[PDB]
Amino acid sequence: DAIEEKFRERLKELVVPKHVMDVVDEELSKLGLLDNHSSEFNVTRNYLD
Amino acid sequence: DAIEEKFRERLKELVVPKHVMDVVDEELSKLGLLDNHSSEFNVTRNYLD
Amino acid sequence: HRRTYVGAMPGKIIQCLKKTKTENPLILIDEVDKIGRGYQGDPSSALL
Repeated sequence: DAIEEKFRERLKELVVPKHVMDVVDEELSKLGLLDNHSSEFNVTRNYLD
Repeated sequence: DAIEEKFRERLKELVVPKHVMDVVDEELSKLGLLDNHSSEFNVTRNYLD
Repeated sequence: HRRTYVGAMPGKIIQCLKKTKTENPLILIDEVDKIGRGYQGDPSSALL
């Protein structure tokens, strides 16, 4: 959650659209469901950044 | 089972075809065999959702 | 996608169905004229 929360305070400053809000948040939910080791998770991690 | 139970009351309102009924039933049992923490359990969890 | 590929998520239609919560919405396909008919798999067959 460290990456997620530095990006979350990021998110807290800039006023994201609610569409993009739910997208970043559900992508964050998929980060949480995706295992850390997967290269698929590395792709979504790079995507989140 | 808590997740499957909110799912099953869900299904108790809307009337599913017996086809997809049996499919969700076998997937529900297949979920129930699956570990509470396995990555594939999270996949089938999100899928059953 | 098949759900066997890593990261697969259901096609757009299921998402609209998930959102509108009705069995009988009013889908509005847009801009049929410019659909991409390439070597990479023609969607226009998929629309049929």
